[PDB]
Amino acid sequence: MCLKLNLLDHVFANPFMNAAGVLCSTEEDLRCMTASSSGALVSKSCTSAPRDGNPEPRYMAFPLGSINSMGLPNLGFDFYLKYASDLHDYSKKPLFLSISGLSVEENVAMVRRLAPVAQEKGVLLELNLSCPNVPGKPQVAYDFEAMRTYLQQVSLAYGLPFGVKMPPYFDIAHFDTAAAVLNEFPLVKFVTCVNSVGNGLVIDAESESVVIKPKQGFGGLGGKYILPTALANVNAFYRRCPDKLVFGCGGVYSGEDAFLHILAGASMVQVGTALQEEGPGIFTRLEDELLEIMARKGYRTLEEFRGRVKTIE
Amino acid sequence: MCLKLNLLDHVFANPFMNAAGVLCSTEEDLRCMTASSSGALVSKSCTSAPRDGNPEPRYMAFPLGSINSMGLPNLGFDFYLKYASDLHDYSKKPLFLSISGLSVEENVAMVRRLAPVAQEKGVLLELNLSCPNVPGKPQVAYDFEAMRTYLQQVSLAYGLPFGVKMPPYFDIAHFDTAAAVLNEFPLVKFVTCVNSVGNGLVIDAESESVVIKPKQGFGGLGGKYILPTALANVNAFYRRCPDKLVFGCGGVYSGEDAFLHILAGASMVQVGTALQEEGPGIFTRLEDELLEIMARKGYRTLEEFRGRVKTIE
Ligand SMILES: Cc1cc2nc3c(=O)[nH]c(=O)nc-3n(C[C@H](O)[C@H](O)[C@H](O)COP(=O)(O)O)c2cc1C
Ligand SMILES: Cc1cc2nc3c(=O)[nH]c(=O)nc-3n(C[C@H](O)[C@H](O)[C@H](O)COP(=O)(O)O)c2cc1C
Ligand SMILES: COc1ccc(CCc2c(C(=O)O)[nH]c(=O)[nH]c2=O)cc1
Ligand SMILES: COc1ccc(CCc2c(C(=O)O)[nH]c(=O)[nH]c2=O)cc1
Repeated sequence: MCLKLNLLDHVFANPFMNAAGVLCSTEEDLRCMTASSSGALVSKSCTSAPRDGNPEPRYMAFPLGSINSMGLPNLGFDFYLKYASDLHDYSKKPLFLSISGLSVEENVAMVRRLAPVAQEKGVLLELNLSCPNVPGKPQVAYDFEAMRTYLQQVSLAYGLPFGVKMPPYFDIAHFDTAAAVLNEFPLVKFVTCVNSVGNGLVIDAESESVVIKPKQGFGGLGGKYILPTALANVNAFYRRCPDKLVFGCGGVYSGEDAFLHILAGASMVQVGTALQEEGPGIFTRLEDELLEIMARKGYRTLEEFRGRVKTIE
Repeated sequence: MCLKLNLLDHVFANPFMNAAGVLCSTEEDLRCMTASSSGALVSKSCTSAPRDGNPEPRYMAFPLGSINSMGLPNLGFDFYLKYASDLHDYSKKPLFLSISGLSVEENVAMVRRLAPVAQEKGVLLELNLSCPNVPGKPQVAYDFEAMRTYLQQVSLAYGLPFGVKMPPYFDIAHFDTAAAVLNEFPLVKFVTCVNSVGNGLVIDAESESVVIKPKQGFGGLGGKYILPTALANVNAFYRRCPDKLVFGCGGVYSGEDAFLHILAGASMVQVGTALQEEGPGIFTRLEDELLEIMARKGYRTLEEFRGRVKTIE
């Protein structure tokens, strides 16, 4: 029995990795993720310049999940590029680098300088589309024309296979449209579904107060709240993008949750809130739990059941 | 002491009611809701003609909530109109009738007939802006131009105060746009936030199968999964629509959950999944629980804390 995967011309011991933003902002964090049993890691979504991010408190967790309005705190592109170029031990596991420029021009500038390092070292790019553009407009992946522009410009500037991190959608017409935009771009080789469920609001009954400071308490939701939304999006893109990989993210706390992602279509499975809460030891637990489900079902490899969710009648 | 309130020129014993679609399809259901301790009831969204809805199983519930693709099964507008006109006992509690025509014309035809019954009996209209998916276009509330057309036509045809049932939004720009549309219409006197979170997917690990038969298992989510989503929409529209009431719906299982909805801005609080699971007994429990939280806090009225959620700095 085994959890090995071979994709994007890399080899992965198991499908598990951190979700961007969790345990991946500093060198310490990346060394930690590298030392863990995960099959890969992704760096914190970065901007050209370093950012402090939003005022604290800006992340909070609870039994059913988490809320965050971090504001993209990060060390800046040059730091992540350097980690990729000079510090990461690729003999341990593959590295993804996530970018989240605040304009199409900022993303283009970063990808242009990433490319030679991707070529030489094998770092894999995750472009975060679930991200601000012009304030008062919707996030980029909710504005199909902007999304198309970003992918056109990044495809031309980068010129190498990459993937994209997508917000969740809630309407079949959006699944259809979004997948059709993605399928215009042959360099988009993987699609990660999903980023947080946007602009939720957690309120504490005792204090009668919101629990995070930025945006009057509004922020993105992760964890147990979002599993069925995540599964829907993984399966929707799996069905609509037959020439691309889908990576699943959202609501993974157990090997069973990971199994469901994989049934839906996931290749890699990313862990955000649960990793933030439990720490990197979660990866040994998830591996063991997934293997136990596989042994009970008689599955020897992930490809035996990936995308094989049954429908009724 | 007691939870009675006055809204929309009617008196309510308490802020609780069923969510449209739950316990409200047949005369038996409407009589049961009427006999319960709820403050009001709403009928099943209807169409001009009866509908059988989608194949079964089309609803399933789990510890964290529910998934449904009911397909608008209903007895047809003539039935709900006759209930409103001849059968409902207005001395017991107010009645809302939910309409969900498949085109603007069908909604105009129903509301022209409802208007004199609204005038004579005081039945209240809830216009459901969600509908079965049609390839190539989004649900009406997710197409702002369509939404504006529907409200323009219904406002003209009906001519009396009414409300609208909204799906959730996830992006602040969308909140700004949707609220600007709604605020064009002075007869829209209440907004109900939210309908189910669209197109989630629940998978059963043992069977490796989706749990509902329609739409390859995709369906709207309710219950615990959607509480922070629901609160965010309630508060976003409460802030943006100061001349309207906001009715909260989503994730209410306890008087604490109802308390949070009211803190966010809810005037009435609707109960879907939890009502489907627990039955109409739930209303006495929610009343008791809400009054107990009020007493512990020193609140004597709902007005003392409605919309008064606190932000940080
Ligand atoms: C504190 C925090 C920071 C995040 N930062 C990023 C980020 O920089 N880039 C990104 O693509 N997603 C980011 N996300 C989203 C996660 O990658 C993930 O999509 C989301 O949390 C859902 O997965 P989960 O249910 O396992 O938490 C962040 C999430 C959290 C909780
Ligand atoms: C079985 C079922 C049928 C529903 N039918 C309708 C409907 O006819 N009209 C409507 O506006 N909402 C309908 N809904 C949505 C609910 O009114 C409510 O918005 C949603 O379930 C979220 O609330 P909850 O978390 O309390 O379940 C239905 C929900 C369920 C579970
Ligand atoms: C509302 O302010 C922001 C600013 C940047 C982003 C992109 C980074 C990001 C963040 C974040 O840094 O706040 N959190 C998430 O849950 N997902 C993300 O993709 C998301 C939201
Ligand atoms: C995308 O599929 C549908 C089908 C019917 C409707 C309208 C009725 C309705 C239903 C339903 O009858 O399936 N379920 C809900 O959760 N909310 C509703 O508003 C809304 C959406």
